[PDB]
Amino acid sequence: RIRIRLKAFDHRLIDQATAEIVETAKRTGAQVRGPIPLPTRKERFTVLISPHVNKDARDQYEIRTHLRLVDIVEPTEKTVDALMRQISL
Amino acid sequence: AKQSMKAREVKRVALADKYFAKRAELKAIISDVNASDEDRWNAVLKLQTLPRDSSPSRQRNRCRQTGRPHGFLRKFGLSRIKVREAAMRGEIPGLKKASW
Amino acid sequence: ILPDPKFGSELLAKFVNILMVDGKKSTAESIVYSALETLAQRSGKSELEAFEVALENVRPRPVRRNALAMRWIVEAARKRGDKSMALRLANELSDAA
Amino acid sequence: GQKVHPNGIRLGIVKPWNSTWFANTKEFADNLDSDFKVRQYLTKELAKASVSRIVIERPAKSIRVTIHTARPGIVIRKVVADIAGVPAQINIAEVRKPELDAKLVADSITSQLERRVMFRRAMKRAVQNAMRLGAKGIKVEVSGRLGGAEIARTEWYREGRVPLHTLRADIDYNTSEAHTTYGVIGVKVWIFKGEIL
Amino acid sequence: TGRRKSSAARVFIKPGNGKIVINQRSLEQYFGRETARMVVRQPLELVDMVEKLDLYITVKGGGISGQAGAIRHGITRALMEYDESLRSELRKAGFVTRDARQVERKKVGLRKARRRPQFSK
Amino acid sequence: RSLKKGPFIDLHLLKKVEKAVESGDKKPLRTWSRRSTIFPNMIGLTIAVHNGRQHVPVFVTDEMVGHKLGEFAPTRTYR
Amino acid sequence: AGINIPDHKHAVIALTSIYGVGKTRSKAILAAAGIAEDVKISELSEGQIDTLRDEVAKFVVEGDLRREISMSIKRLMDLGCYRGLRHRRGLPVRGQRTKTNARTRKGPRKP
RNA sequence: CGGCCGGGAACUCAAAGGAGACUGCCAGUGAUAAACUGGAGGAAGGUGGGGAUGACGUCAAGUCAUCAUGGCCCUUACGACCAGGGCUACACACGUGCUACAAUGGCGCAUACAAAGAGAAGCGACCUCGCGAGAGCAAGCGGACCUCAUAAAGUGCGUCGUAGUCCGGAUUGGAGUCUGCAACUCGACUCCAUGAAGUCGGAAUCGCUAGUAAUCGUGGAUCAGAAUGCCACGGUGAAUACG
RNA sequence: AGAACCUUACCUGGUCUUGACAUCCACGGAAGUUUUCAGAGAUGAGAAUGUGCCUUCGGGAACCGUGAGACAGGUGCUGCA
Repeated sequence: RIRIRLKAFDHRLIDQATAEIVETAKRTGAQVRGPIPLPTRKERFTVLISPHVNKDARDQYEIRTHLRLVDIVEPTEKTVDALMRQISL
Repeated sequence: AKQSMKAREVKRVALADKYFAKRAELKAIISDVNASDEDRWNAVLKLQTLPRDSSPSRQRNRCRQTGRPHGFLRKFGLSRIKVREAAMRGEIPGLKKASW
Repeated sequence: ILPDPKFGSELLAKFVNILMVDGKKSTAESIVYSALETLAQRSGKSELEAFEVALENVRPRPVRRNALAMRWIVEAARKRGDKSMALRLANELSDAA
Repeated sequence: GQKVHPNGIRLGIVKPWNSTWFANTKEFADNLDSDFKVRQYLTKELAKASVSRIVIERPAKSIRVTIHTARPGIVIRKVVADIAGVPAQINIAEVRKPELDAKLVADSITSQLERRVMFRRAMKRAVQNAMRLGAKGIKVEVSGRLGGAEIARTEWYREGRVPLHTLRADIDYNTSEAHTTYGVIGVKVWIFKGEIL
Repeated sequence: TGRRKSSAARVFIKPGNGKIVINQRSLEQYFGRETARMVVRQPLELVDMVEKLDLYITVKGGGISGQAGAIRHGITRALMEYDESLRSELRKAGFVTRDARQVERKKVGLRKARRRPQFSK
Repeated sequence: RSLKKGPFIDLHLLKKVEKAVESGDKKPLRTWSRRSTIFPNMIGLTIAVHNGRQHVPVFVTDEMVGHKLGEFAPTRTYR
Repeated sequence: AGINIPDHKHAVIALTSIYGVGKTRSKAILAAAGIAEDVKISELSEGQIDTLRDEVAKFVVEGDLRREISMSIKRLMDLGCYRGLRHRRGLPVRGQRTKTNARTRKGPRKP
């Protein structure tokens, strides 16, 4: 019913964020299911390094933004308290 | 990449934000073609009396801090060299050595 | 190096490999199947499976000998068209027998 | 010939980034413009305040800028709150080891060069003060008109052990440019602290 | 379950005495080209319990030979989870599976993965 | 053009053609917006295109009623 | 009639030979006339040919298309536009590159 | 008879934390050493594969034109503006790609198979109009769901048949569609017609040893629109490495 | 990692020069808005309207115009600084 999405950059960062979310979820109760990791979006693009004649000189940059989400079957007052201690109704 | 060129860019985007709405309505009544040939003619009238500036056709969206007209990205808003130095000194999240 | 054990014949696997120009495998398989069909007219003594008189050719390791032989065979085969999927085996049997 | 940035290759290895914030495309663009503008503003207004590291964090509609530096009793969020349309707050981290700071030793080298101290004496004092504090590796390099003459040279001094092909090395690298009456002089400083990851 | 050049393949054991259905279709209808049937019959011929036991397979991704190798790894993993003696007899012969031969990443400054462009003097 | 909407003609060229019909005698019809096409009011006129550096006059008649203005005065030259 | 006399060709392929009708125009003409697209002209009877003559003469014919192209190009040349000037001098009109390419338009590569 | 919903967390997938191969073991060779060969186990056996990772210095190599700056010069100016044009011009040569010189080929019909990426002052379901580029309507989606999005070579049937022929597509004409104030120098695409050169390339030269080259397609950055370029991904998939 | 005017750094004709852009002084006016004419546009002359937040109310603060001195501007030269 109530889907709480979250995003981060580092793998350990999104892991500890989802760990804190699932810990306060087990605190509030209401039978919260575990975190749902989703495949990250890789935003790659090549950039010429020098402003003059060199075409083999191009770097490779990687963007790995971790996007996960958790679900709530029924919103209650304790769940909204744990909220106000991305949202989709 | 000059002060005069950045002044031209900021006055261009200012004139675009000012005259966007009436140009948008003119383009809407131009695209809506069911009748009113004379009103279409008057739409072209107002669109020609409107100056050539203040349009996404004029919007070049060059770099911000350097004003480089080449090597631009709509995601970072800067030049290739400046985003390379930004990823080099490390003040933007991500941008590691892509190796797959 | 994978063979084609439908007929066995790693030499015929090499044949369809060198006939697999531009990487088209199924079409080369259809080519070698038409060749097998046109060879089953006589079929010799297991001549539809292996080639005996085609080894000692007019233009000669035994593996390198067979490689040069099949190269000359494919060259003289693809040298002409006019229903190539029969004319190539016609040139092959003319060079063999 | 052309090496890579130690921090730029160890962004996700040993030394983290200086900005933590996520947004969509145009929001990322305007936020990058804003943070670069406020970084340039802070640098050009506190260049004499021994500023070393500027780290920005934006959890949710709020800027948190922490200045990792030494001698914190110089300044005391007004300018960043005026320029940025979102609420902002400042923090100051008075870090130890004021001699192992790359920005600070670059500022000191540029100040000595603008005060016309000799290149060899300046580099020797820098590397001696860096190694006397208890470091493991320090590599300094001065490039461009070694003496203000018509011939440019790249004089570099090394001491101890400064590895660059070891990715678990705690190596910090910083560049700086001094604008003197003979042009500009670019100094590159490398500080190797330890080997842990 | 096994994979081959980005082609997932899931297997299921079911004794049917000659019932081979892939993606709710027969093998002769879904696959073909008179080579895929043979390259999946090649394990089935020597030691694989050709009759008295069949396998329901589903595939996702890949082409023709990639899916054939994926389902071949799937049926050999089914044989491995069935028993270990037949697995050892397959490994004694030339049936070592999980051949990692994927496509190489396109390089920079080149026309393809391992093709440098043409340059004159 | 997309060939369904109105054939584009500029306002200043329109009003100068109106003034030419009134009293302009159709001779000094200097144009700079050669991007505008022609429609059947320009028959037998003497229009001076600014193709290069100055204005060069060209007579336009009914045989060239549907065309473009930049055609009749080129911008290229050979030795 | 006199022109377009091939041997052992289909109707749509045969009708291409007239200067002014090709593959898709032949398909449209045969669809309007109700003629099969695969029957050879040797098996085709003249009862369809007498209708096909008028059906093709409804559109442009060889001589009419040639004289129309000639009058159009001479009209443009006498008007003296950029198109007419490039057609007189042997230069392309649609904005091609005359630096290295346009050899087919310019002629043989003798000098 | 749609995973459509109940049901399940078995399986794929997802992103995490770990593990798995480190000469670990046997035999032989080798100055027991280092090291090498063969073999078992093992998914991977000798840094498994790839990317990234660029030494002191060389070319006083390129950039004071992205930028930063010592000096010299303009300062009613080489400074700011405006419209048209040029950057796309054409006696000629060179370079990198693409399309072909067809029969493993072209075309007509039915039909099998993805990875990866992108999207809101946008992608666009779905319907209708149109031979068409596309137009009106418009739910969903800043997103594993909604959209781009129908992958093609392949398979099955048929058509010709070794010719510039039904290959190929340059050029040109008539008429349309899209973005854009605006498509002529100076965009792209489409309907029809015309369909040229080209029939396998000289001296010579370039890349390539693996599911790489070879062949076919898709996506993205750039951008109002405008790439055979570039950057990524996928389908089929060789021969040779005696030295 | 993209020329249609912009890009444009270039050429033909019209312009403004403490300047298009940053800062100082004294004075007038809040700012802003609709719209006409000459004109290819840059540019000049009009016709109405709005008149605030503070009031030391000879005025604060952004903003528009007038005059000068500093300066500014330069994709102009020198990578052999």
